[PDB]
Amino acid sequence: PRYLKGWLEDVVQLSLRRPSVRASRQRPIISLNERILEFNKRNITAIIAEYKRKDPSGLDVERDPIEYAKFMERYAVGLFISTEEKYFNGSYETLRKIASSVSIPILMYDFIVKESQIDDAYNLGADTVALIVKILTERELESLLEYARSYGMEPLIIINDENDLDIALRIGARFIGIAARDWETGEINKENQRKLISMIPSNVVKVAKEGISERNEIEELRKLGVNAFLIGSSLMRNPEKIKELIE
Ligand SMILES: *C[C@H](O)[C@@H](O)c1ccc2cc(OC)ccc2c1
Repeated sequence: PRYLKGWLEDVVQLSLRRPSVRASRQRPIISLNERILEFNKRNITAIIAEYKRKDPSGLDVERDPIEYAKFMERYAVGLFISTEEKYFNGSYETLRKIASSVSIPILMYDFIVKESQIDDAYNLGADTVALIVKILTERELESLLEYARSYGMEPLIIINDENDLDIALRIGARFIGIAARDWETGEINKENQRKLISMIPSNVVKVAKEGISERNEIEELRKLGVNAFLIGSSLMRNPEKIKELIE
């Protein structure tokens, strides 16, 4: 990984020590980026819901994961599941359980710095993974992209700033998430998010990551070329809000 500081340095260390999974998945990959493009063709709003119990903002929420996943299977284009333990209160066990219970694409959200974490995602039943430009070098990103693709997964490349964008465009990413929150402070900057979105070619599948609470924001972003919308913890509190967001 890169030279990091603070909580990012910490999670990367936790990721390096985490045991591998030695298990076999029980359904083939279902492509999230392709399902988004299908939704776009059909003029259906494509929302990725998050199952996320904690994050560094101080979020703390509990609920039945299967109840949530089964509800979201009826409305969301896919599910993001946080598996990082210390800051997100996630677990591989929860990923494994949810993946076995629903038939929509599942993105595993963690801090991937080693190939075995991609094996883990695959073996636990995830359909794809996020890769975070801020924790990886250019060379690592290219390596991990290629490795994920060898399993049939197209990772979501997450960017926060223009430096990350420049790298994302060099590495041959096909599916990019543009984050609203600054990694270090948590501050939301929508002017920055929109500028980065405007700089990505239209053939990349673009996901606006967080900063969204209203259908009108989705409509504005869709007009600017965003393909799908990754909503934050507001759905962990009020799942039925998703119905209002999809029209
Ligand atoms: C996708 C990512 O985990 C995002 O949900 C997120 C939530 C909260 C948060 C807080 C920060 O500082 C307080 C920094 C980043 C951050 C990201």
